[PDB]
Amino acid sequence: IKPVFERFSSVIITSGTISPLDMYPRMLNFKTVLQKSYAMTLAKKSFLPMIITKGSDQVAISSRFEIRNDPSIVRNYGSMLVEFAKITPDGMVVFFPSYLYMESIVSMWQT
Amino acid sequence: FIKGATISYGKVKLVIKHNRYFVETTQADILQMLLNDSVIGVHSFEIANESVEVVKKRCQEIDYPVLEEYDFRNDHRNPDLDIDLKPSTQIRPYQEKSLSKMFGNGRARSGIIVLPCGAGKTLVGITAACTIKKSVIVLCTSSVSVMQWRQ
Amino acid sequence: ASLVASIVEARKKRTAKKNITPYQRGIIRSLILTLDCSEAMLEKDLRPNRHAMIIQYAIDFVHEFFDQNPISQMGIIIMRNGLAQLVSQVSGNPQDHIDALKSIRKQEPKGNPSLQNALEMARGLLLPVPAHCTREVLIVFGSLSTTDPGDIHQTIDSLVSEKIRVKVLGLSAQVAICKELCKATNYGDESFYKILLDETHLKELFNEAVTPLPVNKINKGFTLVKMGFPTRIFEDTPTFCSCHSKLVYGGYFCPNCHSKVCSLPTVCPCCDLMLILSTHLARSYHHLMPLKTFAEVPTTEKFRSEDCFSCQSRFPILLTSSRYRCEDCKQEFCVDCDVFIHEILHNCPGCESKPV
Ligand SMILES: Nc1ncnc2c1ncn2[C@@H]1O[C@H](COP(=O)(O)OP(=O)(O)O)[C@@H](O)[C@H]1O
Ligand code: BEF
Ligand SMILES: [Zn+2]
Ligand SMILES: [Zn+2]
Ligand SMILES: [Zn+2]
Ligand SMILES: [Zn+2]
Repeated sequence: IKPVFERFSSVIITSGTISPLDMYPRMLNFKTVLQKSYAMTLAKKSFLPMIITKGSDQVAISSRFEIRNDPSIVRNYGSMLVEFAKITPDGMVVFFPSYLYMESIVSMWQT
Repeated sequence: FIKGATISYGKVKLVIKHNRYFVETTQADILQMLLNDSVIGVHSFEIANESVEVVKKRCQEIDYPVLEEYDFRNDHRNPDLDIDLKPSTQIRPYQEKSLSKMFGNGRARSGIIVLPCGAGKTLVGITAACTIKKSVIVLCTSSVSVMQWRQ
Repeated sequence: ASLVASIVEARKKRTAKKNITPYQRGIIRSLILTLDCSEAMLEKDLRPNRHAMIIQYAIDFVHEFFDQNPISQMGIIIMRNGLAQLVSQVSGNPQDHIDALKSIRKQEPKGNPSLQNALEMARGLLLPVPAHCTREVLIVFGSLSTTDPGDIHQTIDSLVSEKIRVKVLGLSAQVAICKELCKATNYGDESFYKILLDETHLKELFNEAVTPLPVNKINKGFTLVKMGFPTRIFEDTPTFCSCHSKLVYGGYFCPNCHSKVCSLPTVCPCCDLMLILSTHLARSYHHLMPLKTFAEVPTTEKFRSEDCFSCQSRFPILLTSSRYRCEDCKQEFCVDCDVFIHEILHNCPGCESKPV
């Protein structure tokens, strides 16, 4: 990327989830005149970000690779998938850390 | 009525070390009171193990009663046991409420727990042992109960 | 401030009522009430259950619908086991629909819902309807998923081509098809898809649907409908009825063929001529000449009288004037009368009292 930042004078780097902004100048050797992130001024809350640390049984849930075939975690994630699918009106997207972890866990749910 | 008895708690602590009972106080002013008591006999002094039931009853009569608080977090001399409730366990709402009243301040308090017959008084004792993670002893006033208690 | 808090809330409530204009409305209506009876309706969010409350409110809706729309007809459909079940033919008899709903109240709901099946049945049931009537479909949807045999999009296009109108009342959340069905079927309007927020709010939604819907300017159809006014006759001996063929004391005599009928308003079984009474049309008059909303009088000016013109209730002295005046006749009214004059009555006493 060094030739790009030298051949061109003005370059704009924009994205929806580019944070923290201080790291990119460190990783890629370039300087910026200004770097900021805008916060949406939505009158009414439109998205509900929440974090789940344990299942309905109060047991911690994690996607650690070493315990992928964990009977307790698989059920907890399986319960989460089913319960959410019951209330989601139209569409639901599930993102897994890696294909192999998804490939193994999906097989566990099938059985 | 409330003023007289509500100010007594929280001035004298009883501690145990190497099977030796020490009446520990965090202020030096208490020495002029306890040591001068007719029945009795940061400063800490030893006391007979069998005499605990006597001083404790005396402590009720005198202004200041004693509280039995154990700082298991900072107690490293006593060996620890690694035991935790399995995922299949489900703590009922009332069980959590009882524990909160005991660990509200953060230091384990010795006391009594009253629950309906069959409500799970066994599990109440199990939770206390599991969370403390130290050597524990269980007394059950029966033989059939001991067998089922273990199971 | 607590008393003022109620006053300002009333002003905010009155804000919506300020904008009232005589929109053209189709008095003659043909409604197809669709109720969802599926596994998703067994939840306990509505006590005792969704099915029980919906049926109970359905009976109330039937009573209210025919009370204010005497010259309208209604039909009831239900979705069960992924199929559309017909429980009442389109008719002008309120008792028939209520009886059918009562029987439905016993059977437990099960299976999955099928909107396409329900809409297809509604389309067929509304095919034999005069062009001068307004075709409306009230769907009560509770499930978040739809299982259908064919393409729902094609049915929606067919519904638009047939000039049908669909109103959907949800229970849990928004459904993409319901929004599209309520949008494409209502000329892009997005106010015909409503989701209840609590038990009480559901009552208002059902009551709101009673009022005739306004007609679109481009969808303008003008025609003359032939009708008759039978004269009630009292007979000394019972005679057979032309509708049910049973012994009845008496009935109204049709002026076109003299055939007698049991109850009104109904289409004559012989000449197929709609028979009505003068009262039946009179009720729908308020929808044609709505009474202009009263505007609160500011406390800055001087009031006319200390008591209400129509009820002679002394206006409390108490910050905010407790008086509402009518622009047409300039007569102050208390808060109580305005609600009564705009919900029970539909004529301003002050305007009538003024001579000309
Ligand atoms: N959290 C729990 N989950 C399942 N069973 C429980 C639970 N708590 C208590 N029980 C059951 O309650 C019964 C009585 O327990 P026990 O400790 O003997 O009660 P108590 O000593 O209060 O009479 C036993 O069958 C025990 O397994
Ligand atoms: F109260 Be139990 F039966 F020990
Ligand atoms: Zn009859
Ligand atoms: Zn006739
Ligand atoms: Zn009045
Ligand atoms: Zn008036």
